[PDB]
Amino acid sequence: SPAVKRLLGWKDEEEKWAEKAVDALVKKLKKKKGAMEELEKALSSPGQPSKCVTIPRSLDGRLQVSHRKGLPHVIYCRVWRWPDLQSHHELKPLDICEFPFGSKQKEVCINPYHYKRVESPVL
Amino acid sequence: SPAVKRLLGWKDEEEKWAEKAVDALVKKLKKKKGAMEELEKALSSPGQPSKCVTIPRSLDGRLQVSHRKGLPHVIYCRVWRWPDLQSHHELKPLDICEFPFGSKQKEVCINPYHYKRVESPVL
DNA sequence: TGCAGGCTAGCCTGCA
DNA sequence: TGCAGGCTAGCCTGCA
Ligand SMILES: [Zn+2]
Ligand SMILES: [Zn+2]
Repeated sequence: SPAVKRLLGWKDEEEKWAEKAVDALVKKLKKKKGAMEELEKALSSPGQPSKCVTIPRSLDGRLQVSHRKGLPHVIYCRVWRWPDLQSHHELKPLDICEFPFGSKQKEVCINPYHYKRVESPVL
Repeated sequence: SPAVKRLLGWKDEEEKWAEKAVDALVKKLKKKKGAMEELEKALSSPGQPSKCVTIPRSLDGRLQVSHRKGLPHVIYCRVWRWPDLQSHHELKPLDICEFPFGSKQKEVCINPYHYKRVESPVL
């Protein structure tokens, strides 16, 4: 799929993994009208007020891509912002963000610009 | 698990696959009392009238073991009788067999002695 | 007890 | 349209 490569370029085994992660996000957001465009116009315009780009959330919270489970919001900020993003602990959400991680909504925002990075508040 | 090796010996990538198949059959039959013993006393006594050793059946019919889907009754006769067993077509069941493959029962007999081999009736 | 990971039934897709 | 296969949410387990 060219849309996967198209969105990927706007950012080894991790190189491969992010392709397989973006391919599943594209197959997810394709089903919802005006969503893959909304994510495109959000990874290109950085400071401008963006809307929510949301995939369904699991009972667990974790999203599995290519045999690796992990948090969806962490996974996409890891691709489109900080590959060294160690955990959900290093990611607070924006007030503009309607469906954040840690809300129990059956929709979760995968938008890497809807979450600002922080210093870990543990120990 | 030693019970897996214990049952396996009563019969490359196929060598590995049959271990992973017998490990899942053992974890399945362990849960049901007097079942793993019933399968042991059936792969050793060949001609003697054996009882049913049954695992639950899927909506599909297929059993997945180590990334490979396939028919449970085919899978176990492939381990404990004919590794060249090409398909369910080459396997008719015994009249003594209470839960055969092709009955729509939420239990299916994995007993390799409850099914006699045949010549394919197709084309 | 939060975190990580393995296994697979169900679901979806592609194919002759 | 029977047959094969890939992807994963849910489930289960092990661990400090
Ligand atoms: Zn949002
Ligand atoms: Zn039987």
